[PDB]
Amino acid sequence: RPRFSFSIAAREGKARTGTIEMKRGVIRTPAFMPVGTAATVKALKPETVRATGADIILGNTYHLMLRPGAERIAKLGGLHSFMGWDRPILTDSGGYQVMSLSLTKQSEEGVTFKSHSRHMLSPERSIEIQHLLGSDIVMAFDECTPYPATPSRAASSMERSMRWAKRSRDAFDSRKEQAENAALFGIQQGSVFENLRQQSADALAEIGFDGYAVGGLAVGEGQDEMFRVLDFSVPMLPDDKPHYLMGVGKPDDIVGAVERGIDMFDCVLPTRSGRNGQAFTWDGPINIRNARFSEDLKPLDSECHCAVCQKWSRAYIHHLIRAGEILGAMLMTEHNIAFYQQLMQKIRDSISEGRFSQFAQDFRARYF
Amino acid sequence: RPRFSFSIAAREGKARTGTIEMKRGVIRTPAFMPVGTAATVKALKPETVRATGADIILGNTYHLMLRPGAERIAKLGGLHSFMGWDRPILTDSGGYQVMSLSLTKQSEEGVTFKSHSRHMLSPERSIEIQHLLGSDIVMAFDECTPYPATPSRAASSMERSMRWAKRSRDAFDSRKEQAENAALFGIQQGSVFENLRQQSADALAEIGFDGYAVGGLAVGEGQDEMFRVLDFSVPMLPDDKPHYLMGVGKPDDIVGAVERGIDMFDCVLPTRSGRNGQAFTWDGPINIRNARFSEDLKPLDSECHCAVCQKWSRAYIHHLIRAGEILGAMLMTEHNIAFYQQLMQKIRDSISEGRFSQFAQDFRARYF
Ligand SMILES: CNc1nc2cc3nc(NC)[nH]c3cc2c(=O)[nH]1
Ligand SMILES: CNc1nc2cc3nc(NC)[nH]c3cc2c(=O)[nH]1
Ligand SMILES: [Zn+2]
Ligand SMILES: [Zn+2]
Repeated sequence: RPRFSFSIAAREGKARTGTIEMKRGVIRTPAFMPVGTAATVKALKPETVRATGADIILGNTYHLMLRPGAERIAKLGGLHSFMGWDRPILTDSGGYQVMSLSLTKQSEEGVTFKSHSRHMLSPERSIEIQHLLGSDIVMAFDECTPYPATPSRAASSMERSMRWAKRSRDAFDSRKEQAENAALFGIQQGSVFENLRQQSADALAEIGFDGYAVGGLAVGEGQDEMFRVLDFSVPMLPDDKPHYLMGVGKPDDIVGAVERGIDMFDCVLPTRSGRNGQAFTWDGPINIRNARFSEDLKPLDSECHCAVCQKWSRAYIHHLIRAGEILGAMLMTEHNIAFYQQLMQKIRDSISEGRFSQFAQDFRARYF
Repeated sequence: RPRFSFSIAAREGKARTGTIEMKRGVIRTPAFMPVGTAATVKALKPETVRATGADIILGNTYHLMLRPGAERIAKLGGLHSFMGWDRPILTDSGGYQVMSLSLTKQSEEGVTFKSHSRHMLSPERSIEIQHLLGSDIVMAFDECTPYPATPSRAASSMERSMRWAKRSRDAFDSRKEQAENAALFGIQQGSVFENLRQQSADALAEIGFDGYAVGGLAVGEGQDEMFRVLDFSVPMLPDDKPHYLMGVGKPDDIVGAVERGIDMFDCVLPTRSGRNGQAFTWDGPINIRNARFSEDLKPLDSECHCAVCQKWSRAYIHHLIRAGEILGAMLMTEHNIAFYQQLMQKIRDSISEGRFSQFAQDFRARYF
């Protein structure tokens, strides 16, 4: 395969469906990326992740650089080898988790922080850590602007991000092995302000990336406002490259985002809430800990093709979660990631068949 | 298959190898039974348990009767259906865990206790709970005599156990469906005293069971003393029925026990210590959390055929366990149960080939 090729096979409105071809495999778009925090998609073997239909996973740079360490993973052969996932891996650039999870000192150079011991991240180190991990899709080092932000603060933050975007580009390009085998995505910032989003889009396009993220959303603004910002922001991005909305989201968030032009998603919601007892169903989420499932012999979801729904009942999984059993986390997680992959498959198919608008409407009437 | 048929195919000294045929499957002996505490072998899907080579698992009556409940499991179709294990299940009779895990009041009728809310166990209720769970091999309700015990106390306790053994027999036999489809094992008691062991053996034989456990060991007496007691105790049991040593044990315990006539084993050591970071290897156990494995690319064990050793390194599993990741528990557990099944396979094969004595010696020189 090529280093990177994005092809759009079909369109409906702003929605697109297609493929990203990369050396380690093909990514069907719109894609959902299960999250591998610390070199594991929690409670799943990689074969199980693959079995659910995932084409690519995300790795968190912040966690990895702290434990087990990027240089160590490099010494051991790279993240793919280490965790046993041989398909593409997208790595985040680390700043978002630094600011939300670590003491910190921000500067034009980057950020120094204390592990939750003293560490540094900058455009150059971020890009080098992603290289050491052997990431397929490298994210530019950015600043996710807190919400709400005043226009002045949003602008200052966005401008720094665009300076860091150029630095990220140059660091990536300076490393031949990385530039020849990996892709680099830029991240748009600008909070909820259309002109700042535009300036950011322009800056990123002039630098040039393999793909473009819409950064700075799903940070407390709510779905209405996130959709409003996507409405004007995604058309600013190059049409012929993938559009990634990081940290999103609930099933309806994903559907609405695809309607507005997004091709890629990641979120911990299916894994984390699965361990928390929340199961996604076509009729909306259920909390399996609830007493009403204690004798319910139906599967988590009536239609789901996953192995969990083929084999075990709500009543059993209720018991496991109640009991704090590891197999409960395993089964809930497998189902929820399978459910997300089936959602993405239905989106892809409906776009390919020009019935996505109808799918979105049907999905919503039943889910709610 | 028959309800119950034990065949001995080969003998070496006191060791035997053969098969137990039951309606839900064949059990290769000497057998190791992974423990399913609360309707799950911790951190493993039942298919994974089967993949390691297990033919039968144990279920804990105490835990099940408390959560989710025996009657509830019965309503839902039985333990096999509930947890997704379609092969034989041996259920313990519950007293051992009552006395070690629950406030309690002991009487000739049985034991009342408070869940760790008020519950009762007796020969009759124990046998009924095992029926409700749909157990294949039912254990008589006994009293595991604490160690050390004076001869008087050992005798009093053993005598009660033998009265309870008769009550267990009669309760089992009174339930046609149970008597036609399940087997009943009696448990020998008597602490470390040869004459009490003999009286117990005699009592159990006169009642008549499908199999005989050596109860009251692995309760603090140490291997030397456990082997000494097995030396005289196992020959007292009927030769033509299975001999079960419950709660044993370490690999060397198992080897030594087979040398003395034991055909069946259960223990939490491979599962619990696996989650604790202890991995069994042919060169002895290792603690994977130790820093010396942080960059060790070898599998947990050099020879092990399990899927974990085919695919992941010590260094990765070290990281997972260090990080408290669920996949670490999963992988450690799968390896350790596979290791135990491979140990049992080597024992069976060596007995069948009349080289067990040599295997035991070789095993020991390398393991220690
Ligand atoms: C690593 N860079 C980076 N990560 C993010 C993670 C997010 N996660 C959410 N909601 C869960 N919004 C996010 C925005 C960004 C963002 O703008 N940039
Ligand atoms: C359920 N009846 C019953 N359980 C037991 C469990 C044991 N577990 C150990 N060591 C870990 N010894 C045991 C003895 C008995 C025993 O004599 N009887
Ligand atoms: Zn499912
Ligand atoms: Zn192994």
